[PDB]
Amino acid sequence: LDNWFHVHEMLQISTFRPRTILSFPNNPKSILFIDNHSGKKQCRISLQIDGECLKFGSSDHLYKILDDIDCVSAAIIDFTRQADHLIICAGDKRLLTYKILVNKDKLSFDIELLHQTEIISPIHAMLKFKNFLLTAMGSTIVLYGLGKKQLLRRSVTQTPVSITKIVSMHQWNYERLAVGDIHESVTLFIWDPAGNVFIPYVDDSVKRHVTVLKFLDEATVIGADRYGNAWTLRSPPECEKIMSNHDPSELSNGAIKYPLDVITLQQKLPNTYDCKFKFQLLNHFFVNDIITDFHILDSLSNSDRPGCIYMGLQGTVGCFIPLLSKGNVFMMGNIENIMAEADDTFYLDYESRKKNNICEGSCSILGRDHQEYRSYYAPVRKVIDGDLCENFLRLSLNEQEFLAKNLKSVQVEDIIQTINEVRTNYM
Amino acid sequence: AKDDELYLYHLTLKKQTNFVHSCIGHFVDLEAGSKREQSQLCVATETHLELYDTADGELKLIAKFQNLFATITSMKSLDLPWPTFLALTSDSGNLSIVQIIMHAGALRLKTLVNQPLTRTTLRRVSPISYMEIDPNGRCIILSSVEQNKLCFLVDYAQKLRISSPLEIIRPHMVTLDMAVVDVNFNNPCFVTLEIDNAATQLSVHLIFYVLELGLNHIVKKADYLVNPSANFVLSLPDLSRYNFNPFVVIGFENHILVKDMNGFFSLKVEIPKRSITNSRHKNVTIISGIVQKLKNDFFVLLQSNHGDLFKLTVSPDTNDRNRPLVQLSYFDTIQNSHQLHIFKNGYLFALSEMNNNFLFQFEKLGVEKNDFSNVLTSKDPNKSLVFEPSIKLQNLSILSQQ
Amino acid sequence: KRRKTEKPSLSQLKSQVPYPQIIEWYDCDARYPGLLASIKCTKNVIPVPSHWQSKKEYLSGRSLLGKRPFELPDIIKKTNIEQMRSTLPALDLDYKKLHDVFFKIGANWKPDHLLCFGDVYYENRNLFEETNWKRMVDHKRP
Amino acid sequence: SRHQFDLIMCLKQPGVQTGLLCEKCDGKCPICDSYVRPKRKVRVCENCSFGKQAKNCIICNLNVGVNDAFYCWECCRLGKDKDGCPRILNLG
Amino acid sequence: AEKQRQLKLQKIYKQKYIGLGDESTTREQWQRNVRNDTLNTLQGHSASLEYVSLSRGDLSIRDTRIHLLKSMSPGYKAYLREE
Amino acid sequence: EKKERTLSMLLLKIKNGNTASRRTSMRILTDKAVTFGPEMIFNRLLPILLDRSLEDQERHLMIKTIDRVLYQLGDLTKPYVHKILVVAAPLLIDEDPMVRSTGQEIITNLSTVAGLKTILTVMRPDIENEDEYVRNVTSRAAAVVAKALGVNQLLPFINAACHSRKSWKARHTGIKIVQQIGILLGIGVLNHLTGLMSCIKDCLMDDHVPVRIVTAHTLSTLAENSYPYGIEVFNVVLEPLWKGIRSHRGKVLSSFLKAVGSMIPLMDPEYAGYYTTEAMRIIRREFDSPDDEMKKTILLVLQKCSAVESITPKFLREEIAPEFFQKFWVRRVALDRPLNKVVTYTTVTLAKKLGCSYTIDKLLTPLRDEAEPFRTMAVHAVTRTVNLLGTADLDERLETRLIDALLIAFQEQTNSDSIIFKGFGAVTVSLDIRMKPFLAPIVSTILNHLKHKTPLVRQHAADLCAILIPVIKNCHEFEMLNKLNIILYESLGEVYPEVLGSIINAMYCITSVMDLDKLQPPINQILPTLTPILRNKHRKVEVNTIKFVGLIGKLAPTYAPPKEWMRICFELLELLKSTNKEIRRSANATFGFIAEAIGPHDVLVALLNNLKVQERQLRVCTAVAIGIVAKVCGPYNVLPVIMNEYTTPETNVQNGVLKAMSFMFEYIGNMSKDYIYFITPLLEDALTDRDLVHRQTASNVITHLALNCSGTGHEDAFIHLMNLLIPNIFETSPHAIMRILEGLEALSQALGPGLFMNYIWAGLFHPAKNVRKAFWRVYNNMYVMYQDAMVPFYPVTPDNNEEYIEELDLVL
RNA sequence: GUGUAGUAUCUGUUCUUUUCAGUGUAACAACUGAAAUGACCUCGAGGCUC
RNA sequence: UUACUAAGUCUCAUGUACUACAU
Repeated sequence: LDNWFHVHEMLQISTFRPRTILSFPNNPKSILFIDNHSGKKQCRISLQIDGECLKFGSSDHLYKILDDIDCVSAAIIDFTRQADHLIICAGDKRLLTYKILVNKDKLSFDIELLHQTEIISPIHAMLKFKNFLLTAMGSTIVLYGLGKKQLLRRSVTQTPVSITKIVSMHQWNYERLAVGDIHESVTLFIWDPAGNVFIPYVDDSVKRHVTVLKFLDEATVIGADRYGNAWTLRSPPECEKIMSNHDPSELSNGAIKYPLDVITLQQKLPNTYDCKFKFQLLNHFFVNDIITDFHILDSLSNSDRPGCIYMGLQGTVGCFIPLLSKGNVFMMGNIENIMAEADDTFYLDYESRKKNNICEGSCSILGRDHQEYRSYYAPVRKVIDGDLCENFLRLSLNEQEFLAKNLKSVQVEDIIQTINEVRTNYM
Repeated sequence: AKDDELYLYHLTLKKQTNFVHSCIGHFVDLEAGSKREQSQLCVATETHLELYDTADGELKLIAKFQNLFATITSMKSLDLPWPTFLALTSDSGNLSIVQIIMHAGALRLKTLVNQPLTRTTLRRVSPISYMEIDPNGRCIILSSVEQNKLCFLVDYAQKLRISSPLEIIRPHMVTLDMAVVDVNFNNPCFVTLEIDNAATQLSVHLIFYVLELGLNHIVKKADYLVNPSANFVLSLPDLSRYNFNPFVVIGFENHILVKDMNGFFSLKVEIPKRSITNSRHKNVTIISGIVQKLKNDFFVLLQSNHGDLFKLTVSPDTNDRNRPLVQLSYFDTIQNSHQLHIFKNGYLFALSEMNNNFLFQFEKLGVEKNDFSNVLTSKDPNKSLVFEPSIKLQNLSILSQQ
Repeated sequence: KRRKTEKPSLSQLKSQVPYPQIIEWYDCDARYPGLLASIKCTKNVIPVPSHWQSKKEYLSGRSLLGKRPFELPDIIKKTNIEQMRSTLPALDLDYKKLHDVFFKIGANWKPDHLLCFGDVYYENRNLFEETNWKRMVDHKRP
Repeated sequence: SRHQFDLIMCLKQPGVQTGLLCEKCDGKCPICDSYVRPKRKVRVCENCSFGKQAKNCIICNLNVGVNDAFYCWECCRLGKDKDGCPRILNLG
Repeated sequence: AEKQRQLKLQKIYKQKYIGLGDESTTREQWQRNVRNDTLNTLQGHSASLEYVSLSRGDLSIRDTRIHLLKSMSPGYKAYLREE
Repeated sequence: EKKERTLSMLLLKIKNGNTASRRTSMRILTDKAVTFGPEMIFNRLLPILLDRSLEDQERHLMIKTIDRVLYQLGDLTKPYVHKILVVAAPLLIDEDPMVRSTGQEIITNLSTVAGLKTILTVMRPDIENEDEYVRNVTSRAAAVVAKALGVNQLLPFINAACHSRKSWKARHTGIKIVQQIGILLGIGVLNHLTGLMSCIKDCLMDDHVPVRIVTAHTLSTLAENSYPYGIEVFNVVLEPLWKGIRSHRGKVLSSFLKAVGSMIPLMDPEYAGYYTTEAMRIIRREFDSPDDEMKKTILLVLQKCSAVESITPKFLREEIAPEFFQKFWVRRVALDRPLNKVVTYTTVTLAKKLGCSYTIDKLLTPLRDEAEPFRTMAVHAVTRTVNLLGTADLDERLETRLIDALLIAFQEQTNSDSIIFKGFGAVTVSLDIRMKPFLAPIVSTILNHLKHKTPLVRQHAADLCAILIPVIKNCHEFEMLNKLNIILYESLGEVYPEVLGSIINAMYCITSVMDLDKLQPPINQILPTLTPILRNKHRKVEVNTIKFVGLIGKLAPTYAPPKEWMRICFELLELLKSTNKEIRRSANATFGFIAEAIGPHDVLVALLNNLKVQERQLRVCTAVAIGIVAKVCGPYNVLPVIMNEYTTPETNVQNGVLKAMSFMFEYIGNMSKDYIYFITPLLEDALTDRDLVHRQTASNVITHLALNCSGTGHEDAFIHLMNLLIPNIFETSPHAIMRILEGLEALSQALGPGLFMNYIWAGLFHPAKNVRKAFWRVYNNMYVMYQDAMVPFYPVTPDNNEEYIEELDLVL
């Protein structure tokens, strides 16, 4: 319960501080690493597949050095199914294209510089769109194709006025996008072929600073905050009906019939409702770390319930498991409610026995309530925190049986059963 | 209609690894019927908390304690004239003094007294984020980054007793780097660097405070204005052999000072510099100082942003008079470490804010004060020494890494 | 005097604004108009309800005279206490019935209207007609 | 107080001491005067304790209290629990 | 009487919690409170502090922390200008 | 400088006047004492408090003023040292602890004002006071001056001035000051323990017996202050203390035993046995004390030795049990109150070590004796031993003897001896399952004590029956139930309220132990008989009757006609807000079972109909009954009928509905989460209603509802509820404004600041000078509860403000 | 089925020195100060009028 | 085919509730 992992890795300090990590779409797991130099701008690229790394060409070195290239952001792309290119964005504001080679029983990685392209923005975020590079300028989203001697702008989409910069963004099956901001929050776009443009169809409710963002689904989005909020949003069914029943080409121009309220919100509140829909908050949570990477895994160690696991910056990995049925979240919710004020229950018992004849923060060891701490920035909505219910396992049998008496429901033993059920069955 | 209402189950699989706080006390006595040894350490990252022992010269997981569900904004152990239990301040403002106990078949963390302060949030008025305890354990002091400072007078009895808070409130003075000076039981004295919030110019001025056990309040003693470049304060224990007058070490960026309480002695010693000075070169600073004293020899270790680990000793300058001198030298350095401790054993625990916490035993102890070559003195405050770093790692020897 | 006459024109203020149509004539006397335009015209902010500058204490409404006293949510109206106790100008009930109405029958139940992110209720507004409206856009089709 | 307006509070950093309330005022959260689900015992600054005045009811300021005052769960979440030293200095 | 108490509690809450906009507050006075609290939390959470340290690229993290502390006072801009 | 005399009138302003107007005088005098003249200032300040008219608060104010003057006039307080020393000395020896504390504080302030040399030159020549009271006052003054000006700061001067051989006066005053300092400091004698013993050891072998007694008293005080640990310095005089136990005579041996009694518990485990064996030669031999000063000292020494872990229980049973039983365990102290307390405490402390059975089979005679005076103390000691040890060490013959003694003491209760009444319940509890074989003895005892028809006798009998009711009636007998119930309901009209309350408590205990129709009094008869009893205005009588009516409907919820239960509930509904909280708790504890037995619909309809009657002086309690009747199955049975009562057009009724909704929500923390949605259409017409009252109380609903439902995920409903509130922010009046503020603050927790912020922001500044003043209230409360929570939500951009923050745009 | 003091709320009614300047107000409102007298022209409006 | 807004202040009367206070 404490570890749940093993870490496979004089004084040793490397001058190169790592930057990002990449993986090829076609190869199921082949992981390419990109670092930086602290000093004169310099980079290295180290590819590993299967057990340990790779050699570079016939050279002894297992890594590649790139002089004068620094990487603000980088992503790998395959323009054709048989060719693999790498993408660097220099702080010089220049877009650098590369080519990856696997030698295969001579096996080695061979990187090859292709083109040079000047960029207006720093390019904080980019990803793979179909056949294309989908990149975000500071203001605007450019979709680059593959040209020769350099890469070309296939399409450009001007952002709504609200978006200053794009920290991160993600796609859903090439049809949809969710675009994040520094200041403002996620805004979802749809690619319209023959319109050659992404159309925003939904805004977000509040201001949230989004570091990393993913899709669980078509209609829902995961996002984290610079300040440590882990949230998930969902497009309203009023919007899902419209986009399910209509083609994207009619959104920007053409006839789409919106209920009376939406338009009245357009002339009444043009600033908020400019995107004509709003994300109803679906899940909200606070993890005191800053989440670096979300990943949605269809199964965790063959488990049925697909989870989403995140690694935080200060370091952590945690998961959000969707609970099937209800009485799962009913029992879990009741256990969390128990452990929430459990310190207060101990204090009131200890108080009554003093009336007939241990401080208040005894069981929590600290004054913070659970709902208060986990609420913090914004109240947790549907998320029940299992990290609390896990503390029920360590308490002595006297304390546990003292707590579970508040329930007409099952005994402490079945409680512990349901608690320990999550790590076993759900992953 | 089916309610969407996604129900997520949060789990922390691996717990936050950036260790922001540490304490040197001896908490639990385990596996030994009767044993008392000061060698042990408890380290905390916000929520997550861990307790390590060494005693073998190699660090050991003791127990990973239950999740506290708060942000621990400072942690310091207290030793009173007994089992040494750690004082812990976090969000909610509560000053929570906790003792690590053995209950049932595991080690559980018991709380003794939690005192309500400020409100529940991470705040500037919140008297947290700056905390220290009297090295004799007579009183605990919390402060705020800006508004106010509170100091409790801790007393032990059949049940622990926390005295009423002692308040000092300076409205516009933003506090940074609380450092408490040890005392002989005379009176507790703590030192801060106050930067004025509302001013036309940037002014960073050190201020001394002597809490008076007789009058039961904190007293502003010496307000010394120093350059805005100031970084941190460290406490020089006595200087009883040389000439109640505490002396502090103020780390600046490109040079070090030490200052008297009475302002009689202000010594500037320029901090040496690397040979390469690769690309972007800051005026640097020293991030972490620490003090150690044995056999009349007390040296302090102060590390720069590059990780360069330095020492200071004091010389009387017998020729002139008996007066303090300040002597820098060079060590094995290390990577940047947030905080440093030393056991009663020769083991020096380096807590790195960067990646990994690792423990040492020092043998060479560094170059002798006799050499004029590599050592700098307070004789001439204007001077510069260039040095090439040493990866040979002569002085310090890594024992355990985490 | 001089500060009152120092004010820039509201149209001079419009150019600083990305969404100029929200700014109004009274923003000219905003003590910090360049700032207030940025805040008021920021993305998700919801402008102050306009019943200020009226002295009517926010409800003089003639429409308030004609508002219905109350209507039970139909799920609760199923409980039949409407007939048991006459509120308009004893009834033994079952615990299982009432409990199931709130939980078994009414767990998924939610009020039909509610309101949205920036919905603000002005005096003359009445939600009920808009409820029958939204429900009607639903039922009736060409 | 929540109801009587002219009653003035203390609002200093609370000490270790616990405020007393009389059996007549028993059960009230000293801020909201609520009888439901009390949580944490009130703590007052040392300046409100000292001599005989320590025995007074922190609520009605007159009678000598036996019982300890607790904050409710609504004030403990509203944070008024930690606001400061509740006491009524003026009789009202 | 009631409003008159709200004035005293305005003085007390303003004293404890520093900036609280009462009725008329200059944008210089209030924005200073904004900057002070934002920096306060950036340096206050070891999390966001670790974050700003890397994104900024400083050699040590305490450089970022004490930077924010210094950045709280207005004159620190001119101070950087004089370096 | 005659205006300083008017400052005394200003002192009257500090005494007679307002709190701020009084503190202003002190704040001004703090910066004016240096420019007022030390002589006249002291001559006007000292007599002001020296007069007998110095009240408690007046004394505190005068002490604070004198402390401020001393802090201002530090060196000027030197010439006035002869004044305060003559004034603060008697006040430090006052009767009340507050007076002595104020005197000690004034003495410490005067000492800290000047130097230690001034205090030495003042207290040194004051030893010429031949009066014992004056000498003790001077010694206490010197001790107080040393306790604040540094113990070692005055230690050498005192040791050099007292180590001479002038006369017995100085030799006695030295030990007196030492003991006074050790008593005033307390636990602060650890470091100065040996430093003081080095100067106090000169009296352990002193020639004069008075100096030896003073040294012994000082050593005992130091050992008590530095106890229990730290007996290292005690070894410096441990040898004489252990030797002179059987060496001195009269006062000397008494002082030696008094010092050894304190030194024994602080001693180690090895030398403790030797010290006890050396002191027993003069302790056990002189156990019979001619006076009280020797007897009390011997009792305290025996108690301290029993507390020590050195002398085991075997040595106590061998050499301590027979002497303690012969010279002490007897009825020879049937009238000495102090002796009756000391011997009882010593016996209770020693019984835990020597075994309860060793004394339970040896104290069955003092209680059964005809002497009620010694019998009271014997019963008290027996009850204390039974409560300390319990019931393990209880032999069959010993148990029979104890039962016989208790029965004889209860029967021979010629006086009002509550000791036997308190010990009977303890003995019955110690009996446990053994009380069943001993049933008829206690049964006949209770019958003879109940049928006596005496007021106090019947009260004591009812109390003892209620104490030992669950032990006897619950023994599975089914034979004494009728004999108890026939006599219980007999004396139902007792004029004495205490006897009536005792009878009600006994009947409640019987109904808790007995069942239906196992209880002797019929339910259909006890119910109508107890019905008018609840209408009585007696505090204890009504408190017992409420619990009796509640327990009547415990196991058997029926036993009644529905009309009778409805009438009882309507009668008890007016007592749900009584002055005594016990009645308020009992009413709620009984009404729950009453409503569970009667029925949900009937009770709900009755409460709803009762809303219009009983106008708003006690009406709200009825609402509490609605909220008290909706706690057995939750608020899903009360709420629907409430909503109809809101459908009623009447204003006052709608108000009572909304408030009843507030309270029913604050009483349920986790329940309202499922009920929130059914509320919002009701608050739809509430918040929209024109009446500031309905808007007020509806906001009060949103307070509790939002606080306890916050974080459940209903924010979308909370968004609605708020959207209706925002327009009410500008509403004036104190009640409306504070209810709405609290409501919005509750919404801050359920929504989170971000949206609540968004409103506050778009209204934050504004030109209107009114809108601004209004919203900055909400933003003040928001800044109070949340700061970091609002940090991400500040709508601040580089074009919005000049400096902005350069570090927010950093992306890695 | 009464009297003393006092309050709130409808409705009816009506438009207070023509102007200037200041305070005030979101702008009003309101408040604070003073005062033109005479001549002429076109259809209450208007005057680089004297 | 009419593209949706009127009462306010003062004065002197009428309409209706109410609050302390006394038989």
